[PDB]
Amino acid sequence: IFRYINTTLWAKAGHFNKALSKGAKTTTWIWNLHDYAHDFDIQQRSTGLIARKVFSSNLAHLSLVFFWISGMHLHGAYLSNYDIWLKDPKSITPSSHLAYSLIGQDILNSYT
Amino acid sequence: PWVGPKKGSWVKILRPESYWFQQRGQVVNVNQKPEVKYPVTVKFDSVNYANVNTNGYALWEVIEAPAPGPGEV
Amino acid sequence: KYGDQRKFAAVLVPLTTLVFPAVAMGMFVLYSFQEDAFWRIVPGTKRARELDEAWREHPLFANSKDPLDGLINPDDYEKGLEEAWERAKPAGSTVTVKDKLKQLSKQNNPHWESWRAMS
Amino acid sequence: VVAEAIPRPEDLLDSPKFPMFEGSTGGYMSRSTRERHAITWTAKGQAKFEMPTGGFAIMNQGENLCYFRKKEQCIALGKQLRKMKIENYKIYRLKKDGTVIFMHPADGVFPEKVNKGRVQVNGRPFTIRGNPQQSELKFTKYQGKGYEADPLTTMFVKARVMAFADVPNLFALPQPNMDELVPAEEVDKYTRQEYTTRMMEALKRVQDDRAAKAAKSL
Amino acid sequence: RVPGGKRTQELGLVIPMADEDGLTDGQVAGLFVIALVVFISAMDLAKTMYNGINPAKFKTSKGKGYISPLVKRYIENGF
Amino acid sequence: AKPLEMFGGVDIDLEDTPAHWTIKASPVLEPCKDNKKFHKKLKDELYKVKKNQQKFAEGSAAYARFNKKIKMIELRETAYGDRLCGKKDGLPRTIATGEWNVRGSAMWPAAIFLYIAGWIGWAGRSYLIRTNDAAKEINIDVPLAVTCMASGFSWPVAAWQEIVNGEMAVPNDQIHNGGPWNQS
Amino acid sequence: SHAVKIYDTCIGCTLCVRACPTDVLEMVPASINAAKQVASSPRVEDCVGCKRCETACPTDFLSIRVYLQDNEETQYSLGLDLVDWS
Ligand code: CLA
Ligand code: CLA
Ligand code: CLA
Ligand SMILES: CC1=C(/C=C/C(C)=C/C=C/C(C)=C/C=C/C=C(C)/C=C/C=C(C)/C=C/C2=C(C)CCCC2(C)C)C(C)(C)CCC1
Ligand SMILES: CC1=C(/C=C/C(C)=C/C=C/C(C)=C\C=C\C=C(C)\C=C\C=C(C)\C=C\C2=C(C)CCCC2(C)C)C(C)(C)CCC1
Ligand code: SF4
Ligand code: SF4
Repeated sequence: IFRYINTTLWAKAGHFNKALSKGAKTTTWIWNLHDYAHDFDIQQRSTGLIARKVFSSNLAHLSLVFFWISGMHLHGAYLSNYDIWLKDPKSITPSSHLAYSLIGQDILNSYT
Repeated sequence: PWVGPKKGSWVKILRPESYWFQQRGQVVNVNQKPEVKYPVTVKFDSVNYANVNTNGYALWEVIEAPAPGPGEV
Repeated sequence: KYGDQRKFAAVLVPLTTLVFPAVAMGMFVLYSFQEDAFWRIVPGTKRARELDEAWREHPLFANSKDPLDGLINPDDYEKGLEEAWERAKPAGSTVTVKDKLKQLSKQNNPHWESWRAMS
Repeated sequence: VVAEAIPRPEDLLDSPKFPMFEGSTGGYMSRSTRERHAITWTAKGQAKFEMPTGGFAIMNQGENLCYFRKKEQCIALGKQLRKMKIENYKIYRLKKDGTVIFMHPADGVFPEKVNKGRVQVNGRPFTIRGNPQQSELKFTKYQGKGYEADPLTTMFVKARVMAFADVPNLFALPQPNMDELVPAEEVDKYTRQEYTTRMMEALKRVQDDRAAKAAKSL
Repeated sequence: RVPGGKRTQELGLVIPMADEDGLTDGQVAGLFVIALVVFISAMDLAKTMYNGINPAKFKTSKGKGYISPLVKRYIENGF
Repeated sequence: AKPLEMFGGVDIDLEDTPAHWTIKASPVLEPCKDNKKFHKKLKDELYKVKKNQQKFAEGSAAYARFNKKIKMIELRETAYGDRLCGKKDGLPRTIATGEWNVRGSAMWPAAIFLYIAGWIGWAGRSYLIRTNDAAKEINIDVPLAVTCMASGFSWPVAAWQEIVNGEMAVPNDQIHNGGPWNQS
Repeated sequence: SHAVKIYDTCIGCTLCVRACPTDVLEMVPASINAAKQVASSPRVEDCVGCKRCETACPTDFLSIRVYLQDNEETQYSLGLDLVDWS
């Protein structure tokens, strides 16, 4: 079942669409490859693959949203002034987002 | 008696409006009928805007140029 | 007083920016429905035909539209061309200069300036 | 080929040849248009298709007949039918008077199939680049239409282009003698064939004078 | 006048107005007569440009035309 | 006769000596370490950053980072002292006269960039010449690519040796000149 | 009406004829190519000008060329539906 999950198509860009099988003869091929990436309807194989792609891509995007939520939570736990905001929310601006002191970017962080 | 360039021989295109003007391409075949106006068939590595890499040229539009070489059209 | 020129304005401004523009627009839309409307840019107008024929009636501009106009002695040109083609005629070729030129002048483009049929 | 007797669509209400179609606002606009195009065909089974004017339709097992405002809609429906292996469909243009003009399979053979008796209309016997330059045909029959020039005119202007680059060997046209020529048009000597001899001798005199003048400081 | 812009207010720039009339009505009428002449001539010129040259005049118009003696010289002097 | 007022403010050298051809002799400019505007601008920078610093706690990490920023600002002030700045702006200038021996000269960055840019272009051209295929442009031959990238260091000599030996350029009669402009 | 011209470089593809949405083009016998056929445009009065024929033509430069003439438009060349010019 899973023995067909192979990396052999990773190097073969544009495999999913039969209009890209002729090879990258022009730079339009690159843009077409990016344009047809999520167009599961027009890609090669039967309708069952369309359903599999749609559902699994939905799950992957859901994982991406969960990763974004996790990043926000870690920023709030380890890169934030949420403690003093809890103690006095009317005098402290929320801040879970710092900037590194490079190229003077230090000027972006402000007194919260 | 064969007429035109030999098969598989590189020719330089002399058609001014051709996408491959002054380029080079292998001769696929040459039609031997004297009634054919554009008998020479030439294939190219570089496709034109219609994504076509082959075209038929006249007997007076191919000059039997040498092989392209490294980094040369 | 510094005014007293407004007596001219109270007539001219309403006139030239309301009466004249409205009359001009009405006259233009009326002119749009003449058979002569825009006869210099719109194909197939009667006046264009009359002007072209009037030009053709002038003795100087009779053979002006002919792209081959200019040959002072076309018979000499044709004879020289025929002589030059005779020495270069390929083997037992049966094409003469006269019919070759006659068939090279006659093309088949029925849909060229077919708008010269209404006016 | 025999043209059918396609009646005007305003006089053939409720015909058995009409396929069952839903009917939409996309149909031909009556009360403003009188030119209608009609396409007829014979089918084998009541296969559903799509009308060019919105909405679907079901053919009849026998004859079929549809009316459209534009020939393009009829041709689109013809391609759709031909995809379903339905040949023998004919497209007619109906004039306002009711005159029936047989249009699409004009000679009875589809245009993609070679048929004897046809002649290449609007054919040009050279590569597309062989057309004469627009600048050459100014104020001639082809003022802004260099692609309409007959091949003889194209060759003539090509020869003129070849000639008018060897500047030193050209012949400057003599300046006309306005003051002493130009009598009333009734004052002519006729003798047209003698006029070309006069041309020859006058041009010979001009060329001899030019050669003599040039051979003074050259 | 209610001035706008910083410079007019901070420099006191003013726009004087003559208390007299400028031009009397007679002078304006004198200008309007020649303006009407221009107008009539311009309408005629517009008509002539719209209709263009008529080459067929030699069949109907009287006279026999004329080329000025300098125009002939300019013709035969070259181009 | 006071060229400053004659020309509406701008002043002219009025002296023709080779010693004034250097940028350092310009009367528009002045060394930054003795320019009032330079002092005022960097003092204002120090004042603003210090005023921001006092807003935070003494023992916080933000205080230490602001101390580091203050040290960086003072180092910038002392480092640009030899750089030339205008007698009215205080902002140090960049010398683009090919001087080669002044602070802030554009000759050294120009030389460095031209070398590395020629290196990049030469590596790309070498890879394209040695991979005369479209398949090798989408699926890069990484060993050959890095070989060309490393080999590109000798571009200023190899490129010239190809220019003079007829191996860089190609005659116009071998590439598509462009659209036809005539035939008839 | 536009102007659709067929040049000698035609190789009898029939693709231009098939791509035409108003039956302007047709195939005629000829002797200038291995296909013994060239295109023709006997009914350019029905040429809307979509230039699909030019898209379908595979010769190096199109053997069929459509020249747009906007000051020439007829009801057929404009694809008028709501309005009749006859
Ligand atoms: C749940 C949401 C959702 C889903 C599942 C889809 C799914 C799909 N859409 Mg779709 N779409 C959506 C929302 C969605 N869309 C919205 C909200 C719009 C309105 C803008 C569109 C507009 C749209 C069009 C116009 C088209 C599609 C198409 C498609 C299909 C192929 C997409 C593809 O391959 O693109 C591949 C993915 C990309 C090219 C992503 C590139 C990144 C985008 C274009 C730019 C974003 C910039 C970014 C936000 C800012 C950058 C930050 C900056 C600081 C640098 C696929 C079925 C195409 C199709 O053919 O359908 C069959 C098509 O033509 N969609
Ligand atoms: C370039 C020409 C020109 C222009 C743009 C104006 C513009 C103006 N004049 Mg005026 N004027 C002009 C020449 C011109 N004048 C001349 C030569 C005279 C002397 C006869 C006058 C006498 C005059 C009076 C007495 C008054 C104006 C007034 C006005 C104002 C109201 C418009 C109006 O009703 O005018 C009407 C003006 C005329 C009928 C005179 C003829 C107008 C000119 C000569 C025609 C030029 C047309 C030009 C070729 C463009 C043609 C193409 C066009 C369709 C785009 C306006 C600011 C009125 C106002 O309120 O002023 C404060 C007013 O009381 N003008
Ligand atoms: C440090 C910041 C910085 C950045 C980000 C850039 C970025 C850029 N520079 Mg650049 N430049 C900089 C500083 C910088 N420059 C400085 C300080 C100088 C000196 C004044 C230059 C001088 C410079 C020149 C002269 C050129 C660029 C070009 C370019 C662009 C092409 C990148 C490139 O080399 O591709 C990699 C290189 C290639 C793909 C091809 C090789 C081309 C380079 C120039 C090598 C030529 C060497 C040649 C033998 C000598 C040429 C002499 C004469 C023509 C100048 C790119 C946007 C080029 C550009 O914009 O072209 C449109 C260009 O011609 N730069
Ligand atoms: C660090 C530094 C340095 C170095 C630098 C460098 C080396 C850089 C490089 C850079 C680079 C290497 C860059 C690149 C860039 C690129 C780009 C930016 C691109 C762009 C593109 C575009 C822009 C596009 C265009 C177009 C086309 C495609 C065609 C058509 C037209 C158009 C225009 C659209 C130095 C030492 C000097 C100094 C200090 C600092
Ligand atoms: C000194 C100076 C200056 C001046 C400058 C100049 C004046 C320059 C010039 C320059 C020039 C006048 C140049 C020219 C050139 C020419 C040519 C002709 C070139 C060519 C090139 C090439 C050919 C390249 C090639 C290559 C390489 C080598 C590498 C990469 C790749 C490639 C292939 C691209 C200024 C004022 C700024 C300032 C001060 C300093
Ligand atoms: S598509 Fe072009 S080459 Fe093919 S038949 Fe039509 S005109 Fe000829
Ligand atoms: S432009 Fe369109 S309608 Fe006209 S001939 Fe070509 S394909 Fe047919």
